[PDB]
Amino acid sequence: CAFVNQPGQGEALCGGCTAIALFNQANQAPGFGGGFKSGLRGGTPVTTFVRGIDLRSTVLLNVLTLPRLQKQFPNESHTENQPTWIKPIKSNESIPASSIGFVRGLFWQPAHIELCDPIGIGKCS
RNA sequence: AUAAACCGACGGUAUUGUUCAGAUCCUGGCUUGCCAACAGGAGUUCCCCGCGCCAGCGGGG
Ligand SMILES: [Zn+2]
Repeated sequence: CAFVNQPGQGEALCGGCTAIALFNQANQAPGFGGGFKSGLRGGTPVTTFVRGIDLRSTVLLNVLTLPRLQKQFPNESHTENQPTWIKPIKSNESIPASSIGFVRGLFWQPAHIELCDPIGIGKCS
């Protein structure tokens, strides 16, 4: 990578593309190895999205309707439905799959990271 | 001056040892190459040297 790639692409990043970077790292990226875990699907899951003429239409096409949403995710439950940052994960915890809310699952991040304090105005790398 | 630029897939290695292709076998029998025929007209025989020259005679190669 150091040999073949352009440097300074991670020098400075906008809030948007850092949110995107974070979500991507949480979902489709395989890092960081070591004492770091990926989830919930696993390492390098493949995403399949229906596409439309427009972004709006695309996002809406990939949304689950309320009855089917309820069907795929049986709310039964003892299910906590708060995100990783709202209600944190407990270390070494044994979490049953069915106990995860459809909210907690979609925005699940096991990375356990904080964004350092921002800086001023400039071009995003 | 291009997903470009700068840019080895690299180093190490017997395919080795043993082994008759052997024994039997006539290519045999029959066939004219025959018919015709002056070699004679011609003195050119290429190079030098000596002596002759209506002639030619010699000496070398
Ligand atoms: Zn940016």
